Amino acid sequence: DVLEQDAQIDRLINGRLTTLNAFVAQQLVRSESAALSAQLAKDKVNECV
Amino acid sequence: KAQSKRSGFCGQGTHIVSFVVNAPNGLYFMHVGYYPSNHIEVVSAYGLCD
Repeated sequence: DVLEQDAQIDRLINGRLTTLNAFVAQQLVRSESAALSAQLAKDKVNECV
Repeated sequence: KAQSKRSGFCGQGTHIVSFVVNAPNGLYFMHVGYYPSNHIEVVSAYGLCD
């Protein structure tokens, strides 16, 4: 009934939240790398092109 | 250090002079950029000979 359901749901929810935090951290790293690369691309257009 | 002879990534448009001021946790950068703001069209001759 309720007692077993709450326990199993709680552990699953906590694991999903930690996994989501790891996914968010990867997205933040990807966005930071993209910002640096975008500045390099702008510099190439400004001088080489 | 140098107004010209480098691509103007630091200063938008043609760059004449730049002034730097202290900022909290960093340095603020101020630059001077010329903007044409007008367009007049005239025929161009590529050199002359004689």
